[PDB]
Amino acid sequence: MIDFGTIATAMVTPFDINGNIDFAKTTKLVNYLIDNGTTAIVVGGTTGESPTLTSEEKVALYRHVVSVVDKRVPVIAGTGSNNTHASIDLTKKATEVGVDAVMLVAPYYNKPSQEGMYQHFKAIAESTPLPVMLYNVPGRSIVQISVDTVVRLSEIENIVAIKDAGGDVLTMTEIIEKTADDFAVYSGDDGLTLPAMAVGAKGIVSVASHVIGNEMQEMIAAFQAGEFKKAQKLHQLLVRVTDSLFMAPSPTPVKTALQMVGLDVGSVRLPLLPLTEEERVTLQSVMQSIPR
Amino acid sequence: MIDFGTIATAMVTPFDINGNIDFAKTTKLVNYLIDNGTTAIVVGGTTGESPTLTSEEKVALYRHVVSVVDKRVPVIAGTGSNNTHASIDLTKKATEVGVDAVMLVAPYYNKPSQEGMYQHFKAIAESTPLPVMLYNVPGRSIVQISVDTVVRLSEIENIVAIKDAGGDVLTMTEIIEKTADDFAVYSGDDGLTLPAMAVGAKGIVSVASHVIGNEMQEMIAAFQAGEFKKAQKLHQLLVRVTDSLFMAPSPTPVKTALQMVGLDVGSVRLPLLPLTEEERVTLQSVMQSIPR
Amino acid sequence: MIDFGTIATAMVTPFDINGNIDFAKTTKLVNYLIDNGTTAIVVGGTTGESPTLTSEEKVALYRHVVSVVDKRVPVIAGTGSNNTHASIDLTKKATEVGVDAVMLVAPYYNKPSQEGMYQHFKAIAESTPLPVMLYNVPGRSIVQISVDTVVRLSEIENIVAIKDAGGDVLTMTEIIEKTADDFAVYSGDDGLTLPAMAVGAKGIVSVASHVIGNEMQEMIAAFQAGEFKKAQKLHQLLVRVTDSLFMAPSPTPVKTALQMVGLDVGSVRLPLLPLTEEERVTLQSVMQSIPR
Amino acid sequence: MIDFGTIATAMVTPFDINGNIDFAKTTKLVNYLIDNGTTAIVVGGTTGESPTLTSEEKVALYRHVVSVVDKRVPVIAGTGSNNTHASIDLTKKATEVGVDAVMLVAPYYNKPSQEGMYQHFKAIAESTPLPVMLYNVPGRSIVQISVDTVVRLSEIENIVAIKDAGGDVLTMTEIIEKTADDFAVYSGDDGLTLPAMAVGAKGIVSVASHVIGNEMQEMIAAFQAGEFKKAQKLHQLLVRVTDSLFMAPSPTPVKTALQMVGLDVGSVRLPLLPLTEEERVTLQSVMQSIPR
Ligand SMILES: [K+]
Ligand SMILES: [K+]
Ligand SMILES: [K+]
Ligand SMILES: [K+]
Ligand SMILES: [K+]
Ligand SMILES: [K+]
Ligand SMILES: [K+]
Ligand SMILES: [K+]
Ligand SMILES: [K+]
Ligand SMILES: [K+]
Repeated sequence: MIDFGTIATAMVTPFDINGNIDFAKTTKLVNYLIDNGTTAIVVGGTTGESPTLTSEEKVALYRHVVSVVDKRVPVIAGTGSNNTHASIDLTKKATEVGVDAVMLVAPYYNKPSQEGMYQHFKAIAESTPLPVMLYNVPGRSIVQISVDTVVRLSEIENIVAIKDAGGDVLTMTEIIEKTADDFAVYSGDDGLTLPAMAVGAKGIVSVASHVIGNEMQEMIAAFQAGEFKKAQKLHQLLVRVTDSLFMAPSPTPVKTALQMVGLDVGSVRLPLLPLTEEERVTLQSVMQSIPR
Repeated sequence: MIDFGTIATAMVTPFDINGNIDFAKTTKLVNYLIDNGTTAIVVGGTTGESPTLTSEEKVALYRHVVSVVDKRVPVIAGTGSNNTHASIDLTKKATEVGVDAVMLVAPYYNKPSQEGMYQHFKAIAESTPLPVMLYNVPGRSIVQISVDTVVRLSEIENIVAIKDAGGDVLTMTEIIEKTADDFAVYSGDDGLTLPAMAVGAKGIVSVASHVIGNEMQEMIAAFQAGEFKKAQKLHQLLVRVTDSLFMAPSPTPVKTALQMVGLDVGSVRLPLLPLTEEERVTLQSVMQSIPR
Repeated sequence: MIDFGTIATAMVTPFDINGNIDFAKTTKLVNYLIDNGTTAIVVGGTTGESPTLTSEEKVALYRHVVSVVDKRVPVIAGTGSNNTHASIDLTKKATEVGVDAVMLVAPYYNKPSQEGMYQHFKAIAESTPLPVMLYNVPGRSIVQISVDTVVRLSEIENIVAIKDAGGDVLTMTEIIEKTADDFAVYSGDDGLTLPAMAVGAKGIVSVASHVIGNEMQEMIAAFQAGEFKKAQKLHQLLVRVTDSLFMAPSPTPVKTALQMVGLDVGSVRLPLLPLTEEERVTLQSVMQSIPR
Repeated sequence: MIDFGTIATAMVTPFDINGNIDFAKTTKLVNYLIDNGTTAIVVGGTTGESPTLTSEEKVALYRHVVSVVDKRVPVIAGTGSNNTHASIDLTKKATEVGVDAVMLVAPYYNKPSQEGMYQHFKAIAESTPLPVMLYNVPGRSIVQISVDTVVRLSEIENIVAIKDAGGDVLTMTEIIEKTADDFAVYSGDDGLTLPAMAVGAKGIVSVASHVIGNEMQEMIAAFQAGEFKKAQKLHQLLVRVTDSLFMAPSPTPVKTALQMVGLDVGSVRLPLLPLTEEERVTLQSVMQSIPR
């Protein structure tokens, strides 16, 4: 059974001066993340600007990240879209470049039913030998993957985990309860890392871990240790930093924050825009205020 | 200035037994719609299963529809996606096969800002000489195109209309109020056709027109002639029929309904599924209620 | 059958400098409304600050308004609360003072079921021979009176109308459709007056009628005569003025706007507060922009 | 500083066969709760059917509960309504019969502003020497007490705690962080007890404690000890049991569940109704699944 650990990072996709994938910067980022508390990498997900990457770009990115990582942590590719046939095709291509797992989001835009999603996820999982992590995100796809649908899917051999960004730890609770011990529930919301783990989440699929991954591992350890005050103080930092990263559409703030701390990863592709000057000043003040 | 008329139909994409585009069934559907009150055709939009069509399929479909239509009504291509660069590419390709206008939806999944959407739509609109219709649909894209953003976009020469599927006639009111006379607001919700036209909407971008186009035409003629009683009775039918078409994910019910009235357009692509027998019989009862 | 006409006004309760009911100012307000397009008066409703009036003050207000109105327009008393027994008591008292009907709100705070609300409204309607208007207001009570529940209640002889502030003209449509001709549906949102009447609503229960009652009747007459450009212009005005009246908690804005047009009706009781200076400037600009 | 402990209970109000307060059943219930993990009693709150109790009933109920409790745990009276003047009156009356604190809910129905609520709570608190617990319940009152408003109120000497039923452990996090050590945040939802405590909440104001108080006590002891496996096991039970208690309008399910385990506390007052036989069977099957 594959182990993504406590912090899977939803990695940004660095771009060069012309807006193309910057593989040199990607190498720097991957090595930084692994040395700063990242236990698995999600490549080409939402935070990696999957919507504006071509299929060819996605596969080149998956391949480069796999190569650099060199089996140090699991690499999860965001191959799932709202098109089942296309999702199968991309999943096959990611498998061919040696990723360890795939992330499959609830189809966005077309608003599928519970059974539609079941057949969607079932069809993609059957097409690959790789482990599958589901991704519930009604904040982006509108639909929810119901507890019962998640449970049914968990009975499929290679569907091993879920990123639950539904913002609701009570639905998380029920998923945790009604699925087997070898099915893992991750938070998809940085701010909920602590309370999600309190109810049985294995960890977090993170955006904030780009800049405070060490602090996050420290919080998780402290909680697991029973050091509630220590964990709570770091939780307060995590909430504050997370919030500053979502005042403009992600991933634009986290890319700018990385640049502020000496890891330039370029800008973003339309329809996303760079930060305004006012937005930048606000973010920098937050970044400067992180205890060092 | 292009005139889309009172009923633009969000056309389904007919498929054969194996899910491929059925060009012969498409020919029959196009002729049927034009003979049943459709004044413009939207090709390859949400109702046309845009998420599961490839770019090459879309273009092949636009080309075919252009041929069959033979300039009888305007042909609007659903070229907008959540990727600006890709949207410019597909818009160019549609222009080259002789479509008359393009539909650009608010980017789904990546949750752009108002300014992001402004630059997105501006970039696409400047890439083509064709008229552009905006498409507001928060129920699928999460984001709303704000009234102010729409007003700004209306000042761009070839941005001439908006399909507002926000379900709110008061926001439509304000758009109608704050834009020039040569900028048209369409309802994107069949049920709201009558009340939207009461506050100044030009017409409807319709799904229900696949099965009650003539009744809708009659209702609009009644309202425009001040015959409010006559319109209200047809309005009650339209609301009833429309609701029955969205009890399962669209466009599956309207495709099933078309088969019931002798126009087979096949089924749907995953992640969408055929109606269950329970769903079919529920739909059939409402279809049967249409006065003949 | 009782006829509330096209504009029932949710009348504010004038208070003197000590926060007590001002009887002279109430008389002035009543005569003003009757001379400015009001066809029925709702006394002691939400807009009349029912929550902060004592039981004794409510009945005194009912008494005074009945005596001043002198059968010129119907007087509707807001006797319903979230307590059925109390609602019966207050309804009987209002009946004895000689009001013409009672308004019964969906119970707030305690979140009753559909069947609970059915029994609530049935028990109150039972206690009086007077006509009863239901008041659906999920924006204050959270719960909705379902279409099916309204239809059942409409079958009770003296339940003759509903004020629907659900903000949904399509649920209104269904109520209009499924109830008898002698059961009236009123909009409970000033902005929706035009679109609601377009789908068969009899009129509006209004707040904006305190300040633009003539313009509202002008709009309704223009619509009914098929003068759509005129109606749409007045509609745009109604929407804009209405919105300005709800930027701070009602009824505080409309009380201030009355004073701006020379009807001082005093201030409000806690937990409501006077408008801030910023708020007063904002409202004043909207009020002085009304074309008269 | 008053200490409400980890499990305050929102006590139901027992009624006799005529729907009047049953004082003997109240005595039985109070003693039961105290022997089953309850550390503070909230009297005459929402769960105690405050909307349908007269002021005279409330005061008699407070007085009796004060008598039976005999200083073993704090008695908190639900004196706050949506009328500030009335809330001061009832607060005085509760103070006079010897309660230990009062609970003040966000005004429902009239939708006050943040500053309105600030002045409301400030004025009531000023009127009594007793400690005050605020009650945030947007699910019943619509409005929220913002974090900022809660922080400002926490600076008032006798405002010492908040029951937060907003359902959001991240707003709780911020309140906890920004208020002094002597200001306590309680979850207002049973299911959130564990995740709320994980971020620094003192405890829960509970409904489920009527039936599984001992289980919740063991859950909290396990959690505070850092035995998360057992805490998570009991958390799962708490969530399950709690959900079943809100499938019909509370408090009707918890009263019925109490009757099912031999503590008959009677029925409910209109607009609330007894459970149907179907609702009763559904509740019974969940209650019967509680381990004994
Ligand atoms: K599995
Ligand atoms: K599990
Ligand atoms: K234009
Ligand atoms: K216009
Ligand atoms: K205009
Ligand atoms: K009736
Ligand atoms: K009717
Ligand atoms: K009817
Ligand atoms: K304090
Ligand atoms: K604190």
